[PDB]
Amino acid sequence: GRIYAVGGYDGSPDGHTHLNSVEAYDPETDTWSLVAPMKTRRSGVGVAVLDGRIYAVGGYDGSPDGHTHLNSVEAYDPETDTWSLVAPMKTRRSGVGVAVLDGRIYAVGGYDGSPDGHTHLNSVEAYDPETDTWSLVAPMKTRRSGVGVAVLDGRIYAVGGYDGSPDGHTHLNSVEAYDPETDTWSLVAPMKTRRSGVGVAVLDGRIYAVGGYDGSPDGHTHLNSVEAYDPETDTWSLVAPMKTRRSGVGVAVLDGRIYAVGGYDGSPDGHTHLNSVEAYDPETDTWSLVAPMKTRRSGVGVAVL
Repeated sequence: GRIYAVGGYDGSPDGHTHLNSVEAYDPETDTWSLVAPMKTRRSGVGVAVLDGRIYAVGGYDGSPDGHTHLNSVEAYDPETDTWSLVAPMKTRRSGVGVAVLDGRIYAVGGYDGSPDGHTHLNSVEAYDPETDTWSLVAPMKTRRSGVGVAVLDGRIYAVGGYDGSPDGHTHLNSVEAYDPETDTWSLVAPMKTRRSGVGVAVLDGRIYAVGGYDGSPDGHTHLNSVEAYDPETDTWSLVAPMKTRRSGVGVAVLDGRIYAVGGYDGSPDGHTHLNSVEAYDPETDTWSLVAPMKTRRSGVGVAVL
């Protein structure tokens, strides 16, 4: 019943660090509270909940010492308020999308290190907690980091993202769905807007794509816009926009609302790394700010436990 905000990058003047800290939001009281920190600093981290534990998967740490792209994974036990390392992924993945499907954690895309910079990934792996092992599954058609991942009706949707490889668009409006029965990805209808660093969540049978960055020629815009996908019609439609523009935003569903947590606002004026949090109600089609986090977090992972 709480939203956990995990890691991120606090680029604000007073923080200037990739984060190991964690905080939890209680909707009854409208408070954010301390949680035990992770062992590892991680921004661009994927987070999901499985069998009563939160998993923090991969991420990035720009500090010059040690690996900057992470394959490590840790699990939070709320009963002891402790984190423990579990098996690492086969691939280091920054800006990775993570979701839970049928008792497995899926890690989708991201970027790894290359001799010339970073390599954007189409590969996907899945974690079984019982054996503590990662296995490879089919890759996506498109390489995507900063990709939003959500599960609807037994399929994983990979929404938007950033493809830094040669050829093709860089900021993605495309969407592809993974069918576990056949271990294949298939394209579905693209979004109206290209969105790298997009947050997604599923509420009442629709996928919501929240915020992001449209770096395409007519854009160069940090987005407050939001769109929703209806799988019955295979169509995307705009809904009400957020109060604040946010890329690298964490999105979670709690108590019938979508929460947009943190992120990065590159528009003029106002803070750049965000501690603010807002909640969307589909019935009234409105967004409202709630209490802010104690720490500003771009590239934050969020999950509900």
